[PDB]
Amino acid sequence: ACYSELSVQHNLVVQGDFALTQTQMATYEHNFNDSSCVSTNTITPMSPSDIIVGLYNDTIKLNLHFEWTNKNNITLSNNQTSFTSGYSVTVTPAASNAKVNVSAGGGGSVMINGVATLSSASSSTRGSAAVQFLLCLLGGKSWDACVNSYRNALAQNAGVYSFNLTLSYNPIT
Repeated sequence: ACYSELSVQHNLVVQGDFALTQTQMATYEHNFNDSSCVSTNTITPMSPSDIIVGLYNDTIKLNLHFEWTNKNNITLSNNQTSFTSGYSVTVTPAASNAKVNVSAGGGGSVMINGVATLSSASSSTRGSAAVQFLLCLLGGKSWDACVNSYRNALAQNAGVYSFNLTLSYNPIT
């Protein structure tokens, strides 16, 4: 069993020449150490979802695509507490008629909680939490409310290990 809810924060700054290049990528990793992990445990990476981000009263819309660096489960031997996980994010211009998942309001930076999540939770818990998360987003609830319910469900009897991402863009003018 594992019991920690751990998170890490990474700051992505979209560079000015994104106007020309229309692409940017970053691969973030983090060493999680859950000192509460006892016995043997399996940490499973949860399937991510693309995120449409809106900046400057939603006049700039960015597509964020996430991918696990390694899609395999992490097997923690007896009382092994430490593991390293990571993901890649690719930023590109959104399809214009895309619906914004997260908005900076009138500014150019947003916090995006839980862009990528691992959990020690059971197959049954993971399956239902992942379905309810997908249905949460389709129903029109806010990204944060959906992520919060997803974390709460995974963490019931397990550990949750989450990546948060701040995205900032100050285009050249």
